[PDB]
Amino acid sequence: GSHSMRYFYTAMSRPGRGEPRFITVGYVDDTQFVRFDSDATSPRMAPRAPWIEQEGPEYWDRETQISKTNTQTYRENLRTALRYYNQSEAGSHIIQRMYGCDLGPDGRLLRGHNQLAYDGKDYIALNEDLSSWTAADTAAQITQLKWEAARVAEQLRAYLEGECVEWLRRYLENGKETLQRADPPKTHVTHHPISDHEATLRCWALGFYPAEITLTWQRDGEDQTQDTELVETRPAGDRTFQKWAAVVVPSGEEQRYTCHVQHEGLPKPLTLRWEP
Amino acid sequence: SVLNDIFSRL
Amino acid sequence: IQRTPKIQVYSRHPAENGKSNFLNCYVSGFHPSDIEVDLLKNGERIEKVEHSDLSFSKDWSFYLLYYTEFTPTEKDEYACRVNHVTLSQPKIVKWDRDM
Ligand code: NA
Ligand code: NA
Repeated sequence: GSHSMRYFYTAMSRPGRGEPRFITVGYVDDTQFVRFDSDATSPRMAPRAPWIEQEGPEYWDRETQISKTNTQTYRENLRTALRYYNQSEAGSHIIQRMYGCDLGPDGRLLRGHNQLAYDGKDYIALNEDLSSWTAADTAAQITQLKWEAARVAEQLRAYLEGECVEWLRRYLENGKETLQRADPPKTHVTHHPISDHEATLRCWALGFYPAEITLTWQRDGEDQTQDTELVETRPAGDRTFQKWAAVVVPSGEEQRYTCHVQHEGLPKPLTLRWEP
Repeated sequence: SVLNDIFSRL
Repeated sequence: IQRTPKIQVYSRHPAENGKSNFLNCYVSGFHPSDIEVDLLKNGERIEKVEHSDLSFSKDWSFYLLYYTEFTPTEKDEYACRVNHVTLSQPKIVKWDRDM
């Protein structure tokens, strides 16, 4: 299947409560595999998945040294952001960054990413060409000028097309029993009377990996999107995910409704119904 | 493996 | 601009009374990242609840999973209690094994 690697950086100021906390987390698809936290007793890049534990001490030293440098860089960036938005030193603010690469089924690069947000709003993004930028506001335009002058996009392009892809392929091979295994959803329909007049049909998908899934209801073959309650996909705690979709149906009309499931762990899309 | 940024100052 | 958390309370596996399980409280969609989460058993805070590492979604909002081992019964009541800068008072969501 297709696969992605992402690194996520977050820097959170907290005036009066020390220096801003800096965290880094790395993911392959929906599997976290490394974490750094400046609030840890001894900050290190640390393993979070068994297949990364075999990287040698030089790997962990480099990831740690870069993350400690980034702690300082992003604390400086938070000070710069106050100046860019005319904000005082009294409030708490957050910078977030994501970057990484997406591979297709053949293991070739589909596209790369590098984007930032400030206080939860988009700030700047590398365009899909990996050569130009989109700035969200006049503050980000200032950063864009700096990054054009410093040829930042060229450095990100070389990383995203090169090292990012090469390390992701290595991780995929070392974790091939899990990273390269899709677990299909276990599906079933439950029935919950509301009144004498109506009942809820709830279509469950359980135990699936990765998280991406499509779960819908039809009545007489017509999509019921606007009448379906669809919860956010949610982690079970065992690496897998859960989701359900529910419709309210008149008593005795249950066989007019069908639940439809698509997941990459399934050879073909599934249709199911309430089975009394 | 993380990127070693040459320039990432806002 | 701030974003209030979504909250789901649920079990790792379909609940069967008497069988050991895991109770989950998933908080998501919130910004900024500071958040307070308790799991409750009959109204009282459960100690030593663990939680995942903070991360965030494509729309930059944060999410966390709080979880603890539990053995569901017919009568014991479980809930998750959440506080965030966007909430006047803590919000309590009760565990319902059908959701
Ligand atoms: Na704000
Ligand atoms: Na509050």
